Amino acid sequence: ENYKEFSELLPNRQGLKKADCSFWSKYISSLKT
Amino acid sequence: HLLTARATNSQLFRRAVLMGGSALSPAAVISHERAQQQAIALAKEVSCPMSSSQEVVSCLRQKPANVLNDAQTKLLAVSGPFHYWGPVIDGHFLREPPARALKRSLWVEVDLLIGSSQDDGLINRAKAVKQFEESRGRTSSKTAFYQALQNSLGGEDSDARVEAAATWYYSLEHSTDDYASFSRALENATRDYFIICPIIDMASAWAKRARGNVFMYHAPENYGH
Ligand SMILES: *[C@@H]1O[C@H](CO)[C@@H](O[C@@H]2O[C@H](CO)[C@@H](O[C@@H]3O[C@H](CO[C@H]4O[C@H](CO)[C@@H](O)[C@H](O)[C@@H]4O)[C@@H](O)[C@H](O[C@H]4O[C@H](CO)[C@@H](O)[C@H](O[C@H]5O[C@H](CO)[C@@H](O)[C@H](O)[C@@H]5O)[C@@H]4O)[C@@H]3O)[C@H](O)[C@H]2NC(C)=O)[C@H](O)[C@H]1NC(C)=O
Repeated sequence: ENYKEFSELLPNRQGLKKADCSFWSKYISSLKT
Repeated sequence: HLLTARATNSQLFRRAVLMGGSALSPAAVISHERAQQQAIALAKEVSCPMSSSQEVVSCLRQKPANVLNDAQTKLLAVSGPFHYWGPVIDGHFLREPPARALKRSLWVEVDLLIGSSQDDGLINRAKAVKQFEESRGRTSSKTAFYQALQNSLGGEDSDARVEAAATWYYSLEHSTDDYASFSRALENATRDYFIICPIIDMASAWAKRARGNVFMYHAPENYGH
């Protein structure tokens, strides 16, 4: 799940908002159903 | 003993050093229905003639202690923390459930030194039960224990939504194909539910009504010994 970061050095990262999107995708969708 | 009100002249102690437990744990006080179910289940395993309460207690009072210990260990091996053997209401020594009883705020200068350890898992509390069960070799019945523990995570009465929230927050997706990470997550959930957080809540509820000093510690996990 690699993504570029538009910083001064332009580095590479792997997780974008993993906790927040795991909340908004796994938990709260099951709670919605 | 901290919860129970007493005449001030006959106060049995002055301070309290509780290392790794609290009255505000959900498994601290057992309701009447669960206790009677435990008694009749132990009656069924010992094969007492279950007719009345006096009859079953009279049958149970004559059995040897080794047989009763073996039967209670066999039943407790596949039972949740809410199905343990604990204190009941009794109406005389205790009056009300512990959270309500803590709000009287009548104690007379009782200090408190309370704390925990990072390796005080509730699964780790049942090592001897596991060793006895593996000594008999009863199919290595640990998935029943883990299922009952996961159901016990859902409050007193097993409710679906608290179970879903608990399985989300800690990473115990029900992947029993690898028991290492799931078992560690189950220890994590039971330790944070039954041990750490009631200790913190009791320390808060004792320090808030300022009539005694409260000190709290926490021991990190010690590898070895
Ligand atoms: C049961 O309970 C146990 C506690 O008794 C848990 O053990 C502990 O779990 C926590 C979970 O958060 C661990 O905390 C992490 O510690 C890392 C320390 O760095 C190094 O150590 C790790 C090994 O212990 C190693 O895997 C790491 O990769 C690292 O080499 C922190 O880095 C880590 O930070 C997280 O949160 C930060 C919040 O801002 C975030 O910045 C971090 O960034 C990383 O990920 C983001 C994406 O989110 C990327 O963009 C970054 O590039 C970077 O890769 C990261 O998200 C976190 O705080 C703790 O180490 C662990 N052990 C101990 C001894 O405390 C168990 O996990 C519990 N569960 C089970 C099943 O047992």
